[PDB]
Amino acid sequence: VPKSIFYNQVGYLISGDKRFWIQAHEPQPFALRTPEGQAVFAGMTKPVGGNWYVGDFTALRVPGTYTLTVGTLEARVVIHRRAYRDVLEAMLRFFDYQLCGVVLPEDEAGPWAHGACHTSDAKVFGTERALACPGGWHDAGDYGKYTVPAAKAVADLLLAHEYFPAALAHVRPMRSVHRAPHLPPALEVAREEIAWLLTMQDPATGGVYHKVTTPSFPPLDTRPEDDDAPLVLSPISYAATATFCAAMAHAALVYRPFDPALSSCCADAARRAYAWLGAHEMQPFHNPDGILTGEYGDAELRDELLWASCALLRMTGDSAWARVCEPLLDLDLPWELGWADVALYGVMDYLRTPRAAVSDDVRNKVKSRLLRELDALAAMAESHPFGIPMRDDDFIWGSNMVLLNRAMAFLLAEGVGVLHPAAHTVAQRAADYLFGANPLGQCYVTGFGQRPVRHPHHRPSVADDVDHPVPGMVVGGPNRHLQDEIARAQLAGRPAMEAYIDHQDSYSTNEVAVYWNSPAVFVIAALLEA
Ligand SMILES: OC[C@H]1CNC[C@@H](O)[C@@H]1O[C@@H]1O[C@H](CO)[C@@H](O[C@@H]2O[C@H](CO)[C@@H](O[C@@H]3O[C@H](CO)[C@@H](O)[C@H](O)[C@H]3O)[C@H](O)[C@H]2O)[C@H](O)[C@H]1O
Ligand SMILES: OC[C@H]1CNC[C@@H](O)[C@@H]1O[C@@H]1O[C@H](CO)[C@@H](O)[C@H](O)[C@H]1O
Ligand SMILES: [Ca+2]
Ligand SMILES: [Zn+2]
Repeated sequence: VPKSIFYNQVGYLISGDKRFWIQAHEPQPFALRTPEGQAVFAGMTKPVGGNWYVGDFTALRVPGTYTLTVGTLEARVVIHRRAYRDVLEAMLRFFDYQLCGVVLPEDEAGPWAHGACHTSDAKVFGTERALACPGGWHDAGDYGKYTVPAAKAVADLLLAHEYFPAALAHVRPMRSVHRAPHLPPALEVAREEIAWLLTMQDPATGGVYHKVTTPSFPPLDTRPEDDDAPLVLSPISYAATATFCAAMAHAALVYRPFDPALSSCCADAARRAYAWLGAHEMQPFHNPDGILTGEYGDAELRDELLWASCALLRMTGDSAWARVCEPLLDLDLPWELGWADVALYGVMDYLRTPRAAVSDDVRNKVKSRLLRELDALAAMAESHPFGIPMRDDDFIWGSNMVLLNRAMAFLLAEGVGVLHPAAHTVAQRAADYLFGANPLGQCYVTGFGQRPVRHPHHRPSVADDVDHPVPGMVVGGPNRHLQDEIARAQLAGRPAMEAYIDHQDSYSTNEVAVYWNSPAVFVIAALLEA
């Protein structure tokens, strides 16, 4: 914990909420000054609990770089029309930096450029059958490509395009690595993952392979193109087949006016996968023998079936699908945004389907539960000193994604008539927290803020002789369970929000992931929209 001002290190929007935090004993006056020193704003800090005081400077609407002074402390804050444009662009460019089997040239990727990796065909587990499944994204700090979390990352990017296309239109991905005519930014980027996902479906059965990885994780020092271990397609799984089905039905709808062929191919692939679900058992995935990579296991598969049924309900607009969706919507499943508990994606597809195709009674019950869920998140946010919908127990592996999915839920609800008054405050507080307004004064994104992430658990950043890591990567965040040797050694006894370390070996607090950047893209695009 530093003895300084805690603020949004990326910046503040002209029209947005503006807040800073300080550990204090009582109210203190504060001032905002031009870089010359002239005061433009003055106020008093106010208590918010657990040693924290806040200062609100929302009314300062003139853009510039300001010196914020409180007691003997000083901080440089930025107010701008589109303060989050650069970070949003970097967060979307992260997906292109994760591209597998693709040359990333220096003119696009700069020092983190590299040649095509993992170009070999993968062997289907326990057979001699080889299969080509190039492309898509390296999942995280490792080089595996896993179906289940890939579906969430795709769904998030598609949702961001559907909700905030104007905000996304102001950002540029690695345009020259993608096929012309160029699609809008979120669709341009997500098409790479959608194309790889299509190669993961078994043509014979419609089932989808759980993942393609090497048998084990290579050293942290491994460059993408030096990872030459043989690739293995882990068996087909119910969770991979269902999440694929839902992500494909969603892409079929979104790509309809942009890529008719992709849309038609996705729609067909979604139907063949749903046919596989009807004929197979809800069997949880477990790593086969000799496969030591990310399992992405899950004992609860009803939420994945809910998402697949609701996604096809919306894709087709066919009331016949509500027969399967509605009993699933009645279950006491958590309504979350993944990677393991995906029911809220299904709830959203159901609520976004024309009203005529569904039971009005079920629809109203669904909308009421969503409102009650948001009220509970709002109460958590009300009692938190940083105003984020989190409790100490929520600071688990990928706590930044836990937070961002919750900000996402408020924003998603606005498109389906559930207008919670706290939605925009939560979105702003989640961005503030991610960018430095937290007990560690840590900006949880590489290459941004005054205290960026400098040592992520990310193979290309470790391997290169740059580190200085790849920019725009959202790290997992504080995890109180101390799920790595570094976290256990350095973070024992520390509060839940301080359970983070910027060290390359801390995979449990300092790794990156495509499905951690994906809700960040959605949340940041929402704020930019205004
Ligand atoms: O780290 C990112 C990727 C890197 N690529 C490989 C891939 O396998 C890895 O994925 C991560 O792999 C991790 C290791 O299994 C998963 O970590 C688990 O993440 C879960 C939440 O998603 C944690 O579960 C929570 O833990 C608490 C008590 O143990 C409970 O209060 C919570 O109920 C529970 O959900 C588990 O402890 C935890 O081990 C992550 O979510 C998942 O993001
Ligand atoms: O840091 C490299 C490995 C160290 N010891 C065993 C492995 O589990 C480590 O690899 C990391 O494991 C985590 C899987 O649990 C994973 O989330 C990271 O992607 C791996 O690099
Ligand atoms: Ca599940
Ligand atoms: Zn690769």
